[PDB]
Amino acid sequence: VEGEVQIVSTATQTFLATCINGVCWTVYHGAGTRTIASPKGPVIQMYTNVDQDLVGWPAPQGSRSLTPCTCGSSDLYLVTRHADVIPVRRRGDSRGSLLSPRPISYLKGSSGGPLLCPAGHAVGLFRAAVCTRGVAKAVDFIPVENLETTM
Amino acid sequence: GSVVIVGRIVLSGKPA
Repeated sequence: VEGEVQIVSTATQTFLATCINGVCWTVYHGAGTRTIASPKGPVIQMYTNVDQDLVGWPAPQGSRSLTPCTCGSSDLYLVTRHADVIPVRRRGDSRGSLLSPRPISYLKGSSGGPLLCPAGHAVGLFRAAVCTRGVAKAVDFIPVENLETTM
Repeated sequence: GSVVIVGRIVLSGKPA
């Protein structure tokens, strides 16, 4: 059984990575320039793009790549590090509004995770939560188009 | 330091 979404972890911080097109992607503000661990020693990032808050290593063992969205849809779903699914309406190229705002803690640690369209395909990586007073009401995300061109 | 994988999520819900 392979996973598309790996739950990763720095000494000082914990987030997610999403595997898309054979790359294991995640957020720069979490990984930095770090290497991803492997049973054969540290592996270096294939891609670093501090501009778009994006790094990518080769996909690890026990992973399955996600397919890039072509649905064009505006009804996304955010998957949290607890495997919760959060419906999000899309507002812009890289912005979307929760259908039911959750406490900020609910979305915590779930950046680098996928935003999926109705077909399950990747629309983007959850990048940062937009809060009013501790209540996440919307999210920033790196649209998958960015990943595809970064390659 | 280095990023380590501490768990995995399968979107399809597929059982082992």
